[PDB]
Amino acid sequence: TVRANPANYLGTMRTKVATAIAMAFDNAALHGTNAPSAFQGYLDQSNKT
Amino acid sequence: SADHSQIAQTKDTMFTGYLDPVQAKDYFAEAEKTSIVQRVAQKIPMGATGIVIPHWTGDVSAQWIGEGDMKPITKGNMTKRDVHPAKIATIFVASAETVRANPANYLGTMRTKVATAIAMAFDNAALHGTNAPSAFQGYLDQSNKTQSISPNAYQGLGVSGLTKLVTDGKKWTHTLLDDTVEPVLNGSVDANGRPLFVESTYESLTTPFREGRILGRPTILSDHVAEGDVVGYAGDFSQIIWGQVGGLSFDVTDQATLNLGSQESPNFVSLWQHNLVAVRVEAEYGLLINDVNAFVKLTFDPVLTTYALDLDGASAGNFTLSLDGKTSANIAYNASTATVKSAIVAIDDGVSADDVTVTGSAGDYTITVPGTLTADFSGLTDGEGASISVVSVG
Amino acid sequence: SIDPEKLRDQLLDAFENKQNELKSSKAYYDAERRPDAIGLAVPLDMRKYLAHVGYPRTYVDAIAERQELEGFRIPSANGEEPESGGENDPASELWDWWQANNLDIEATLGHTDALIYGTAYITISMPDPEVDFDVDPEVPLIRVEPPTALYAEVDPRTRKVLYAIRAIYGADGNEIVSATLYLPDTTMTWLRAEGEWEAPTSTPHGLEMVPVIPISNRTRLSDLYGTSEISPELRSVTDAAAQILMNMQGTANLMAIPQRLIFGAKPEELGINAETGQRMFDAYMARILAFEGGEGAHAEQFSAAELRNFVDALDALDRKAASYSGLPPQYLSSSSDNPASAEAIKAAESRLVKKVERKNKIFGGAWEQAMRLAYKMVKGGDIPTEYYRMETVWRDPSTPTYAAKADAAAKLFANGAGLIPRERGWVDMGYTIVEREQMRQWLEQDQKQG
Amino acid sequence: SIDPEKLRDQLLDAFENKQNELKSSKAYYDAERRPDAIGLAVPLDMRKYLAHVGYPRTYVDAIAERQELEGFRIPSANGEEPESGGENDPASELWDWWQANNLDIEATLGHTDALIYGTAYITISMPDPEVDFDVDPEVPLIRVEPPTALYAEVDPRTRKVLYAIRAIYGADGNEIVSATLYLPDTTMTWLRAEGEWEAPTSTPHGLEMVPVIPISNRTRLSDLYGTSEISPELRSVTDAAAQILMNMQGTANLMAIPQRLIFGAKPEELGINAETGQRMFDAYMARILAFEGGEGAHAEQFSAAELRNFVDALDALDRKAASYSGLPPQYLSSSSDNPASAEAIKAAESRLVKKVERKNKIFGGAWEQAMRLAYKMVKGGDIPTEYYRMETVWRDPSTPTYAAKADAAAKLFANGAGLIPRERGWVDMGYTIVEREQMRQWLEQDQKQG
Repeated sequence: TVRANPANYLGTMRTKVATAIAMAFDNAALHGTNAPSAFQGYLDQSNKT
Repeated sequence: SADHSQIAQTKDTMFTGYLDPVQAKDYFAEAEKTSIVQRVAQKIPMGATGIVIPHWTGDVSAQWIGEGDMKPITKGNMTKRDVHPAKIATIFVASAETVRANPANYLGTMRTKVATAIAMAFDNAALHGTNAPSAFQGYLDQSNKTQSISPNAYQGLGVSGLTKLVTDGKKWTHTLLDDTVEPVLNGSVDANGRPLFVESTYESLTTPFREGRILGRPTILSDHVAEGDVVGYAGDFSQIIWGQVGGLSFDVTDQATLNLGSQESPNFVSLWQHNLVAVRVEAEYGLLINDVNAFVKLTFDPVLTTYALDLDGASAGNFTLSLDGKTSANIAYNASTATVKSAIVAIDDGVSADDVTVTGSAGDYTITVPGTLTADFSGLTDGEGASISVVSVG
Repeated sequence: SIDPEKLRDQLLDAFENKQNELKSSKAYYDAERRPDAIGLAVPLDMRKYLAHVGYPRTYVDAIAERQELEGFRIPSANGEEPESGGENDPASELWDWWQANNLDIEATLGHTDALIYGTAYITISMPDPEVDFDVDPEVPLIRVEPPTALYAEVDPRTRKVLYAIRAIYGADGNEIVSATLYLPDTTMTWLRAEGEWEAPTSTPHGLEMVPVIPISNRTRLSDLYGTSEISPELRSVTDAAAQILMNMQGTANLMAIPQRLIFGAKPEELGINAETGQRMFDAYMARILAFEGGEGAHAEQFSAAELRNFVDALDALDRKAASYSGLPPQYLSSSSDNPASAEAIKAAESRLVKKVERKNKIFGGAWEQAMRLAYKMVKGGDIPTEYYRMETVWRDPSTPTYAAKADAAAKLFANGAGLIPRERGWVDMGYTIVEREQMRQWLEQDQKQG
Repeated sequence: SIDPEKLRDQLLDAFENKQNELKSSKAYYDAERRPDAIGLAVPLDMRKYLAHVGYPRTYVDAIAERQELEGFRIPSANGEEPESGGENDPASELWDWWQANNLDIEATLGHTDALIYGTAYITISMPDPEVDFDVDPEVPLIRVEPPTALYAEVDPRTRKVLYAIRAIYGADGNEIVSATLYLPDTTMTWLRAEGEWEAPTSTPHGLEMVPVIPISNRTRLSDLYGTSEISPELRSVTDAAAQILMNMQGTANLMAIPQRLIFGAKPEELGINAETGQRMFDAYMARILAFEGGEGAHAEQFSAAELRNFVDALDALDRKAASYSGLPPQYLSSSSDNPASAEAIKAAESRLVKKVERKNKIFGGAWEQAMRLAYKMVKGGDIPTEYYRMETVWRDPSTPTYAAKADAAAKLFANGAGLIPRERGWVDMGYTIVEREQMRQWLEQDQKQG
């Protein structure tokens, strides 16, 4: 699969993974969804609506 | 580390004599075995994708007509067959300081020894089929034809053997012989006792044993073609094609991890932590024989042949066996072992109830016979997918 | 007869077998780990702290560093020697093929491998401009190969090469990736094995002998093949000085501090922690320790090892390494006595200079044959017999004491009047074969200007 | 045959793998923490006081700072003229591009990397209209890059490069901001904006060879890629001296002071405050202490360590660090004595001078190849075959004793009646290829007045 790299699967994969890295940041900082304990807060914690 | 292990080289027993007045290379080791099929079959370009071979087949035709007879209509036809590569591989392992020392040039010598083993594995997979990967289509021993050469080769090859090819409408273009054949060519004599294949006062080596042609066809020699009871072949070697996707591709690491055990039960060792170097080797051959029936197997004295007869899924009608082209009366797919024996000996010529043997249950027969055996399954009214194959010498 | 495609694998085998010898001297020049270098008094877990030693590099460098070739003399017909370094002169063409191949660069590398391994090889071909290169396609491609890549079988009767093989390895996998075979009347090459395996190519050559010349460090006629310059004496004082450095290094960690003991006073009377066998005493500078009766206690010390006991042995091994190498004594720092004067310089260098001058003669013979073959290879026909007498001109290998020569060359010339002709003043100054030709062209201009 | 997009990632992976070897040598030149440097006698709370030893930096700086290129030399077609003057001769053409790229700044940096890492790469390109303001639009843009940023598959069968990749890292850490790939006929650049490669902007080129040339620190002929100049011997004496310095420093913090004990003395009789374990010794001058004598009470002391017992081993390692590097002894400060006369200088520097002459010849072959490519790149066509024979004139790397040279050369020339043509006396004086032209102009004018 690496020798052939059909449909540029490897190149495509790195772009899709890099996208998922970013979404895993924003959904950790906005809504806390899977936030690591090292993050000091997330915006949905506000008491104001 | 894991010292003297069966699986790695570590200053084991072999290197007890090293770095002293050791007697050079020795005077007794034989040269590395060359491949054989790779010098007789045409090499065909092979991609990692495999290849499609097209083939014409349509029985297109024309008719004689009178004036004013309206002209007939016809259609051609074509078909295709796929071929794929298959990998062969090995690994070998030594202590990193063994690689620095390179005692008896072992890490160099090993690269030649694995190359020979990989070449030999291709020839065994092509000739006798011994371990052939499922992607290889056909092997030479799978032929339904055999010939003896014992009393003299000339009658064996040029008369009898050729008859068994041309009667099937298949031609003879090459012959391939093992070194163990030399006594039966040297012993091939006329009635006066003069050899046929060598000239007077007998200085010269016997003609085909110089790779000279026999009756127009080139001779190919080998030191390792023989197996079981087969000593060589005669046939149309244009019916074989082979390829290689890439070279032997040596690769090396000081840093990976190996399973010295099995997938079912592992025994991992780090190459880094035990300080071992490992070499990884692979090649990617491929093979197709267009028709395995195009070859006569050569045998050093007369033999029986044995066949597996397969009627899997057969459910209605009857099948016809044939010996040297003479058809039996038809047989039911449900018939007894002894019924099949009685039917084959009812072919009008040469057969007997004491030489012919039949074994196995109904629909799964094994037939042992003094000849070429062929089958017509077209009388089966339902349950196609029936087949026949050779399985060993009898 | 023998088939060349069989002789190929036979010579590849003999070439791989030779490599097991060369590892011995490579380990001294690169300073790799060696068993006999390891200092035995150092404890087993400290054996990782290997001390390496630089005598063999220092010596082999200091010879090859001095050698340079200026040009060639080919003797004239019937006394014609005043003529130029230009003008298509026989001796100048053989110097153009030196510059065009940049052998100025490559031969100082090749002479270093000739010292390290006792041999290197010079090889010759017309170039194939059918592959794109940065070479003048007229010039014969004289090139140098190390014994780690080329192997040649000498006939011991004639001392000629019978045949030779050049191999090259593709990457860190240490597979062989092309094999070129030289035979008396042809060069034949399994041009690459770039993946797959090879297919051959061949080019016959005008010579009646193999176009490969061994350049070799043969030190007396009993050498049919050159010895490595890293002599057994120098190896033994290298490995000895490695042990002394390593034992001293371990001693500085484990024993340079006098160890302190108390006797009598009980561990429970000190109040040591029973889980870990110690107290954190406060240990700042002013303090005094009061230890109670200790049931009749006393304090005492093991002495430090004193490292000067090793340094006197390191100095003795430096004097031995200076003696067996023949370098100036300050190259190993064995005396700080730098030569105050232009005489005292070449006093100290005299055993190095006389060694380099022998190496210039011993290598000059290889560069005769490399050029004599290259003439026949290019020009065809036969060698004009004046070329059988050609000899290399090397540079003076001593320190360039420039101002100390100017007094002498001025006084010997004394304007027109003195005992030497002008040209000899330039030769004694050491202006090179190429430079003295440039000189005549400037002197003509100063003469025409007046 | 091959495809750029996959070849780009194939080289980029090999380039990232190469960066794991290089930093092991950088840790010597940059003097970062090495696991082998830590002094094993120092207790585990003080091992944060690293001691960093400057032998590697000293050695590479001392070579790399003494290398200067005066200019090229190119031979004339029949030897017609010694120098063809300032009228745009083939040599001053190449020298114009040297100044126009400020290569006299960039080269001495590139040589420092060639010595640290074993290699660094020259590269050649035409300047863009669109990008790179501040260069003369006619000259070829020739620039040099380290092996921490450019990598090339050197082809061992041919000594050319198959292909090469330049990877620009961003301001902080692991982000590649762009990659540029060099082919035998083409160049491609991907910028890596928003985590993605953009489309490869690309140019053809007028060579049929990759426009990248390696400088390599080739120690000897079989060193096929060039080693670091910080050789295993010099690494070893660097790490060895780091340990001795660290133990010696730790000893002064703990052990260079006598430790004072009292036996027999009951802590209660001495009035120790029993909840703290101390009492305040008022230390001023001659205040005599007094005690009761029970339990045979007496004062005794552990001795201090001699710090000199380390220093007299540091003085031994400095003599090794000189011996393995060939620096003039006073560069290690091995001793106070230093050469009193021009004669003593020329001998004292005699290793380091010939080492630099050897490096100049090895790096000269890279600047020759870079100029031959630069010539094809602007000028087109096949190169005039005199350029295969060109040479680089480096400055004399020895300490310039101008007064001794002046007295000597004035004696050879003797107001024109001596054994030297005027402008040889200039290159003996060491005035450069570029400087002497101004003396031809000034002399031509001075002849109008005397």
